[PDB]
Amino acid sequence: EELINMRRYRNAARKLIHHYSLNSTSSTEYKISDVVMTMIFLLRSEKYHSLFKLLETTFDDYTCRPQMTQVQTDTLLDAVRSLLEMPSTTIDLTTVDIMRSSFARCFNSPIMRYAKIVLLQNVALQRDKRTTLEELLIERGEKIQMLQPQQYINSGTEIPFCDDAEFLNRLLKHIDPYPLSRMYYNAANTMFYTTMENYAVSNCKFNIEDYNNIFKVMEN
Amino acid sequence: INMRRYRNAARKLIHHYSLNSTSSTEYKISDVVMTMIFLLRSEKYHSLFKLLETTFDDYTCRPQMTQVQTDTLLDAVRSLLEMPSTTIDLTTVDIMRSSFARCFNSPIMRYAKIVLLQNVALQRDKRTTLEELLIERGEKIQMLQPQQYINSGTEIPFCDDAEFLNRLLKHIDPYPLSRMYYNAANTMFYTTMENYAVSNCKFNIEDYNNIFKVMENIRKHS
Amino acid sequence: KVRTVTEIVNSDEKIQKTYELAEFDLKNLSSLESYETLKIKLALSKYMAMLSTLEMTQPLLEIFRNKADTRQIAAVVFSTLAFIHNRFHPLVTNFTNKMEFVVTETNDTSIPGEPILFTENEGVLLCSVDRPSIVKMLSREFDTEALVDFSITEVEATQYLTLLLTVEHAYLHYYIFKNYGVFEYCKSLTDHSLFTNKLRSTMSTKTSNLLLSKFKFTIEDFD
Amino acid sequence: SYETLKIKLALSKYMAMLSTLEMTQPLLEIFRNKADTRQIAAVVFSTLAFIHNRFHPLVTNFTNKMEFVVTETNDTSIPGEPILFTENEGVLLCSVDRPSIVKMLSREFDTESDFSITEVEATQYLTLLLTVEHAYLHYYIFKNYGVFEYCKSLTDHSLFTNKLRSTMSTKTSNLLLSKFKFTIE
Repeated sequence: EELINMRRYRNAARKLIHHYSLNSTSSTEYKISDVVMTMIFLLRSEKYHSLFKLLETTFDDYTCRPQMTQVQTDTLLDAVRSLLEMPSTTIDLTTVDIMRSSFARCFNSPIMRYAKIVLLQNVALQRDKRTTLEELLIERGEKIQMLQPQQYINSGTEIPFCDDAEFLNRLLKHIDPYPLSRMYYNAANTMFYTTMENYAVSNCKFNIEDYNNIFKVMEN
Repeated sequence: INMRRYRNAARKLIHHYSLNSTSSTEYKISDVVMTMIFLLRSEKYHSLFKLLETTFDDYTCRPQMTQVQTDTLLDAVRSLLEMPSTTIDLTTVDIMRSSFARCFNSPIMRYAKIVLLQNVALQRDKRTTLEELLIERGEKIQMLQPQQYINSGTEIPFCDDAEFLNRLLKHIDPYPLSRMYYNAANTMFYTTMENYAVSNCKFNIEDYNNIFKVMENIRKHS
Repeated sequence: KVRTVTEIVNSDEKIQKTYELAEFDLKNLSSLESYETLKIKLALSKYMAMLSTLEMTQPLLEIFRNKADTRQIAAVVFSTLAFIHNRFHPLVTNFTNKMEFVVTETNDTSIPGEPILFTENEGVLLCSVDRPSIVKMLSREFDTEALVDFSITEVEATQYLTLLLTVEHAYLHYYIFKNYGVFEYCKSLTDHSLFTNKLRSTMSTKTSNLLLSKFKFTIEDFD
Repeated sequence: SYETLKIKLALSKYMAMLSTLEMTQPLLEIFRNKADTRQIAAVVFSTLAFIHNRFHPLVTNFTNKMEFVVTETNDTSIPGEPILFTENEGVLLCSVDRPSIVKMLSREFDTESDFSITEVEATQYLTLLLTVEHAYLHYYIFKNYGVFEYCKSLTDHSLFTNKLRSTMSTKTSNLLLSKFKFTIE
């Protein structure tokens, strides 16, 4: 193209194309327009238009690619050599497949995407008012594996049988005679209310009788 | 050669860049390439293609074009977009061109380096902020009387039959309303602020974020 | 209604106490999504209800895009303001005689930022709005939904919704001004941060509408 | 009674775990914090060890091994026991609902050299130990009975309290839990 000053543009194109052999890299730098310019150069000439039209499959995997005559194939390596400088090295379908893999290492969709918002769903529970924890266990327990465990305080083996009666003495002389009953009452109240609030959150219902039996301790 | 498919793909790119489509994951390089190929093989669009080619800073030389040409080009653009229903400033398109120049000069690799920046392109601005803005505003506002008002049974219209409303309720029922907010509103608001790039007001997210700490307060007060 | 008793083995002495179901069903109701969906659905329904008395002129976007008249535009604005006010409080109104208002035509006349602008002098309360910017805002959607007897279009219902959030945002500044005069108002609208940092007094039985509690972005560039 | 004397004495000796050695005590409710798990994990672990060497007289050389996690959120909610424990191929694992512990301590309480004491403190310590007992029971049953029946007991804690008590009330006796009874109606 008049505007496209093709000589320099082809030169750059080859300067890239070489890197589709690991023998070369684009000075560790590349521009999209470089690729575009290469494709343009391919589409300016029939010998290279053939290869260009082959390479669409390299992202559209399922594209048809048929067989070719021995000469029809060697034509492509002839065009490759004509592009290339010092083509006296190995020229082969091995290099061609290296090129295909190099396109699959060039087109990896390095995203651009500009900018977008991000939203959240804070909470959710389902309408089945008497759903049960049991199935909910199935989801919950996955977090054992999903989430990182946290290391114990490796203080070394011990148990605190190390509590001789000095502070004890004045503690047991404060020993305030509080009405232990009502503290027990408050404790039980808070403890049950815990689970009541848990169920009222989770939208689940439970056997009060079974909770009673669960609590029960005294026998004989 | 499936020119048709090529176009079908290509469109979305410019569609997004021009106007902030609430679609996503538009990016791919192959799509860009096919876009360029289509433009090359579209004689009528070769003017646009050769303009968009101009992507190099030391040589930034977008040619003069007669208003005639520019209008013809915008017609072409709109038609191909199948959206004559509005027209957008050529300046927006040139800003997107500068964005594409960014992309070109950026050898972004496997890492999804989303640019995320709002477009910085613009020419001959002065740096400005709310100070300059306020100072400007007063005269430009006070120089004009408000147009008009008249009463039209103004006072406190009120609700009507709940079942009448339940009709519309049921109509509304199925839709992804929980998502609708992102699906237009928020994206459009946030993208609207290119007005700051207009006359180079340095937009800062650093207060736009305020929404976030704002929203806590309802949960604080249960 | 549920009685309970607690006892200690050493004594017959026992504590008796009762508790009431109601709060618990209340809580689960409030934790159930559909119940929550009722709120916003009712909001939109009631708003459209009020509009039903209006000379609605359903093609809302093009009505706003007309430019040939401003009476309808002004009336829509005002009515929306009243709607928000009566939302926030059950029993409110504004003096109705006249509030002659403005149309904003170009960026040079427009604030980049809050498109709805408020000013007052000599008792002349006045407001202004950039139709151009509002139109451009309305003009663009691309809901693919690929995310995870009145013929009211689902799509246009989007625009029907979207304005409300902006208008509410304005309402905030209006309230702040009306309670604290020019200086505090302008200082606050220098940087929206201050709003809630001041006005905990907003506390009320009904809430703002932005319940989907994230609106965030990549933290890169947060330099 | 002499029984109440013994009970309060037991609590008092647990007040050795209270103000335990090396333990920084910025609060008795440091669940208020979120930055450092270590202290909460430490108190939990130490309580387990104390209870274990109460319930048996001899294994002072308690194991030094554990992993822990802090449950914080409804989607991680575990209604029932706020704290959870397993052993996993010789690996002790545990999990804690800090929010639930916080709310439990939070709930207001009825009423009807120098030093001082306050009943609310004992209230907290009591509630702690009581809640720990339930987990200790499920731990104990699992510790010899297989996963199958263990999870059965998790689905219904009543079962084990109904059946496999062959360690009779004689063994139970140091479990001051039995001193308390309740009914809901």
